[PDB]
Amino acid sequence: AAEELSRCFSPGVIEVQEVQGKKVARVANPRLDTFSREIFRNEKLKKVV
Amino acid sequence: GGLTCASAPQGTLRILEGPQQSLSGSPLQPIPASPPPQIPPGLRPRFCAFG
Repeated sequence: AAEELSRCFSPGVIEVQEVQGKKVARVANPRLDTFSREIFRNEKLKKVV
Repeated sequence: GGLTCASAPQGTLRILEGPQQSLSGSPLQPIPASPPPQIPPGLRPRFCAFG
């Protein structure tokens, strides 16, 4: 779900690191974001961000 | 020695020339249906924010 999150934003904004075997999404650079509000179409991650 | 009326004909034949029907195949169109408009592959964003 970290990758689906990283695709609902301008691509540089959510940098998906690999802290453990699992993948964590982190907000690397908020400034690159264009307001496209494409998370709000996800219906499961509009509650997370 | 003249011409006289003879016996009435017993039947009539009417001839016409006719060809026949082929199988129904119903080949509607070369490239058929209304083919849908669609996505160019990959595309990519052609615009970025400032900063």
